[PDB]
Amino acid sequence: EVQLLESGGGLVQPGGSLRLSCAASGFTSSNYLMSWVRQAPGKGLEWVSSIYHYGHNAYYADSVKGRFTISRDNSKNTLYLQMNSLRAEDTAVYYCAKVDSAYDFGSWGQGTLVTVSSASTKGPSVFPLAPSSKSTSGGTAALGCLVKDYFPEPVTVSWNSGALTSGVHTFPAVLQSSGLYSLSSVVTVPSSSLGTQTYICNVNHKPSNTKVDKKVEPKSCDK
Amino acid sequence: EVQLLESGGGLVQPGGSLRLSCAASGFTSSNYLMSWVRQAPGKGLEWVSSIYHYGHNAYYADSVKGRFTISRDNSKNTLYLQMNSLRAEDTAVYYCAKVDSAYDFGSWGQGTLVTVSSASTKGPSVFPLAPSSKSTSGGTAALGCLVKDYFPEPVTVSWNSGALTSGVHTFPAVLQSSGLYSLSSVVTVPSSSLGTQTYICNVNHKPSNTKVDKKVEPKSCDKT
Amino acid sequence: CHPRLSLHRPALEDLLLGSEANLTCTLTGVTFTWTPSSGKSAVQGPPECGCYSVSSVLPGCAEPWNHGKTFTCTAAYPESKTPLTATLSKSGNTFRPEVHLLPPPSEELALNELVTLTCLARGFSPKDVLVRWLQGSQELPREKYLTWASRQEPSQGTTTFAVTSILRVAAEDWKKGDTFSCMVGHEALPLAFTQKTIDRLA
Amino acid sequence: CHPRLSLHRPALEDLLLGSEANLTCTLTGDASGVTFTWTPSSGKSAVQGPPERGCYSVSSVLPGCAEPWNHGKTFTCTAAYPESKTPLTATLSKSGNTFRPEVHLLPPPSEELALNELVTLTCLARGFSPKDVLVRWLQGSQELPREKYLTWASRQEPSQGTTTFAVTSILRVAAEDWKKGDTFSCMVGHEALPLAFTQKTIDRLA
Amino acid sequence: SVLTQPPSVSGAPGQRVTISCAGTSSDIGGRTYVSWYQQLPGTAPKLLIYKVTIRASGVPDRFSGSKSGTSASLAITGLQAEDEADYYCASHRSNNNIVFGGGTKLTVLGQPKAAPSVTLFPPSSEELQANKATLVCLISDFYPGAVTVAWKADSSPVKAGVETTTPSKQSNNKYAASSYLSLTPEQWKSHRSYSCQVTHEGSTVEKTVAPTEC
Amino acid sequence: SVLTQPPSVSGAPGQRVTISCAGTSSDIGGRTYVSWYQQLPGTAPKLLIYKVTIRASGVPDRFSGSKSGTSASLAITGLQAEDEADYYCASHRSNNNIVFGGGTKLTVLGQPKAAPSVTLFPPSSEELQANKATLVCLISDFYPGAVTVAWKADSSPVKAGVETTTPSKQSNNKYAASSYLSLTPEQWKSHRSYSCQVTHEGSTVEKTVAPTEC
Ligand SMILES: [Mg+2]
Ligand SMILES: [Mg+2]
Ligand SMILES: [Mg+2]
Repeated sequence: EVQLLESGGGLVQPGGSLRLSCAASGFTSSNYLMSWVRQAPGKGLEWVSSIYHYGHNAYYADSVKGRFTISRDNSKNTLYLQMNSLRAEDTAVYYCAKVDSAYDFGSWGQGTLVTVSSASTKGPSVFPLAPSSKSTSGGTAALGCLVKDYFPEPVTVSWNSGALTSGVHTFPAVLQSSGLYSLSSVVTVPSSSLGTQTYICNVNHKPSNTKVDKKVEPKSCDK
Repeated sequence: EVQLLESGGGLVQPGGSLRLSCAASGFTSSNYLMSWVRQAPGKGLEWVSSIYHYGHNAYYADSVKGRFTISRDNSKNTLYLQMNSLRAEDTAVYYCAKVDSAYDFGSWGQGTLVTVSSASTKGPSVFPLAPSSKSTSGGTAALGCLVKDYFPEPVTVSWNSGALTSGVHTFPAVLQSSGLYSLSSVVTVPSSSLGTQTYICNVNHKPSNTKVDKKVEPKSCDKT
Repeated sequence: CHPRLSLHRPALEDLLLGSEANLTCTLTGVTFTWTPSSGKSAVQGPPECGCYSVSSVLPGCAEPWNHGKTFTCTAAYPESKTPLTATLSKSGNTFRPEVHLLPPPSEELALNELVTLTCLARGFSPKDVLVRWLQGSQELPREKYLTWASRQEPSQGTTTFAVTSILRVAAEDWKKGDTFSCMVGHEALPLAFTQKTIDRLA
Repeated sequence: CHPRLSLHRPALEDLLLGSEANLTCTLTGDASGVTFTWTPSSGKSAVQGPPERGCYSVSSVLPGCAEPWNHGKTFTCTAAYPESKTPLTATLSKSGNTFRPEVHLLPPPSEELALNELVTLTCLARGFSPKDVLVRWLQGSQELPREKYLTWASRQEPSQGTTTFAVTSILRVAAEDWKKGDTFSCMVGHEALPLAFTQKTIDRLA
Repeated sequence: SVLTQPPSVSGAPGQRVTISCAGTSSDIGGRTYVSWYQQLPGTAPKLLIYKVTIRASGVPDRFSGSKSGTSASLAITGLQAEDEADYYCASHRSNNNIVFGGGTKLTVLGQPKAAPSVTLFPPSSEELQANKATLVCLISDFYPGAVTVAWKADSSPVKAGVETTTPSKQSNNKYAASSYLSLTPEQWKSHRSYSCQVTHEGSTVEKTVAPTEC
Repeated sequence: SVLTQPPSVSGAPGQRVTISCAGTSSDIGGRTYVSWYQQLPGTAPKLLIYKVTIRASGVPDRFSGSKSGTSASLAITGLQAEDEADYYCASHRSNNNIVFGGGTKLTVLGQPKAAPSVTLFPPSSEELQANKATLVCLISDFYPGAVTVAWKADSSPVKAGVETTTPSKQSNNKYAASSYLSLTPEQWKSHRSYSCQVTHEGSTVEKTVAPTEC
């Protein structure tokens, strides 16, 4: 199966430079037209750069010309976008995409968020949202993780290293008056299984290189 | 040297056919653009047909399209013009020509006269025009041949098989009231040499396949 | 080395001109005999990998070749006891070449130095093909143009061949309105050659 | 016959992609009691093969030669063979006096378009000094497999001056596809190109 | 520039709806290199149609594309709530760009009212030990995507230290929103209870936490 | 069609003269394949100029060629009596035709008057033995090219049986003509003499032949 993993996203100061990487798997990125496509939060898709088959013949959007450079490294099978003289308007999720037969983006990566801002990077504080006291009935219980006071976006939350997905809901972050984001991830689980089952949230904030595992146990007043 | 010899010209009845040949030498006629160019008596040059290098890719003047065919036998190194459904206005001298670098006729043959007419082919009577008995020591004497009552044109005249040329003057043919042509060929020579030198006119009328040689002696009343 | 015998066609050059053509018989690895020879005086030469090679020609066999008559050449040589056999006749399932003379690209004309004329003969069944050029009514020498080898083209259907040829000319000559012609010689052409002529006025 | 030795350059495909390239040596013109030696790369597992055929020949390869080759360093391959006492010598480096290919993609002629069956696109790569060239084709953003087009071998051009080469390639495509406005590209790979390949893209609209 | 799409189209379930894409002679006009992408909320775009008319594998026949001169249009039949997404056309342009449209938000009408599920978490022992306190009010599975959140300390309303999100589309077409009440530990401790009240289409859901309970 | 040349051009010795050749866009216009030929009387055409400007082998630089749009010009400086000839332009047309012009007669003015050389031959014995009889009056090396021929039997004019040629251009720019008197042998024998009188620009040259004298 074709796979594209973007990395490199995070905070950069206006006028700063960033490098995005894009690792290809299950195809050879040299043998295809490869592209970067960007989407500012809330807004539309904008094609950024293409690099044609085999060679280093690149094309660029005029919004990006004389600043960005699309590279390819065949030994690693990775695509690059070198970004220079970055501005507020370059804040976006950057997708790498494999073009098929007809200038069509057949395969997309998950995307990487570049934030251009004068603000400072701040790592999140993770807190357990402990489940309710009633731990013996036919009904469910909500427990979660509070990921408090980080910048910039984004944060990813998984439960038990991705093993737990059923009843998982990671809420979109609030932007607070302080300019820092907070978010919450909640999981609905059986009440009877609260003492037995281990529930660990895996919080990743790549821009601050903060990876936290937090175990969510029932309350000290629970029996 | 490049040389081109046209043959096949002569009388042909209106509607009749006639094949002209062109013997090339000192070049390979296949390796060049080769053309037929015709000129009606008195009137201008008219390009007729071309055949491009090596192949049978031919082009024709619209005056001649459908009727004439240009061909080239490489083993004989000769060019041909097949002419069918012939008309009065096809009467002309027909030259073959080697085209050089720039659609330019660089080499021409002597031409062959095709005459399209309802009339009949008639060969000439050749008579000697004997020189004067006048002694005139140091002076010249005129003698000639009378080529009488032939059709069609042309008649050619050489003297001593082309060896004698100085003093030679072959006159354009008269067209008589009968519809037959007559011409004369005269040569100016020394008076002193008349008894000693042999003067033979060689008359060719190719249309009638008539080749006559006539010795031109002084008069029976003459003493040297 | 294995004893092997093979026949070679007559020169297309000779056949298309309509003159005498030599059919050649060689033992790549002595006296030969020919089936279709009816008083045709065969001629040998000095024998020269450089590992055991002899040749014998047979002249004046243009007429039977074009008729499609089959040629046999058997060779009695002193190394073995019995002879070898090789069969060759003029090829069937012929297709006439499709010829195209393509004008110079816009890129070269702008630079006003040499410009490139491209002759493409395409779709012809026997590989054997002659390519020749005119500028005006002048044939250009062989060494003033580049002709590629005749190569089999792709298809699921019939076997056809293509060849390309490339003539460089001064942009001056092209802009004067001089004619340029590519002439393609081939067995299946009823007029022996096909001519395509090009200039700035098309 | 007279024993001869020559080195063979690395694959243009491998060098142009920027991956590891095999440098090969062969012995033309006796049993294979043979030992090869290489100069520029010392103790780098110089691999051998079986004696392939008339008289046999032993093939020796050397991996990871890309950076020194492209740097222009000279490779020597001395080969000891039992038939003689002393060995043979063969030298090979990356070629000098390089020239970039001029690439021209020519549209299909009026003749073919009118017949409205298959039409022919002609890629001409011209004026390049090392003979070695890659030619590949796109329809749209799709690369066509080798089997769908015909490429001739690189041959020396006429010149009293500098020694250049030219190659041609021919892609036959449906009249329909050409008339819809589909793009067709030929990509030319060559050592002297600063971006490895040069691409020319033609459509009916220009 | 940008290929011109309508900012939104809407339809009833089972309806046929069309999304137009107006380009130029340098892109959609004369060529057939027009592609359509579906973008569900959160996720990356997915190719539906390429080469004007050709469905990608998995895409149902309900989806179809067409071209006429300088504009193309996506067409959806048997319209389902599942089809609610942003739709982008793209096209190859003469300048070797790939040009996207502005995008079209597709709405499916007549979806039933769904009441918000409200979960209220008090401040964790761990947060209190860091001299901080947050009440997390999580609101999910409501339609349509509009709620008002009021906070209470005992019976007294609170507006200070409230940060509420705009509702965002879930994968199941219903909406999620969170609300956070910042207190000091001392504030949290010195009140009998705090409440999060979620009002949705004139019906309120109240959750209450106290420092002296579980 | 035919390329348009002037039917006649005239010039004085030593002067410059030009012969125009008006063609079209299909032939002379936007091409350089214009050639010029010289035709002397009773001889095949000879290439003078090819490729508009290029002078054939042996052709003196007195001859020059030029082109302007859809018409070409042959130019002759230091004009001489031996330049008197018919001149044809030709061009390659787009048909793959070669198109000739109508031809131009070049006359050179102020050439001196030359009196005709006259030779009268009586009937040959051979002709009389065949029961025919022809008097042959040969007229050469005269300029300009006009003569009247009168025949006499004794003192009496004869006009019946007279066949006279129109004067024709010799290789040396002077003119030749012949006149023939058809008689019967019996007519020939039964007069004292016959005369051929050639009047040229008001000067008559009389030659006389008798059956009796030698
Ligand atoms: Mg036969
Ligand atoms: Mg209070
Ligand atoms: Mg009388």
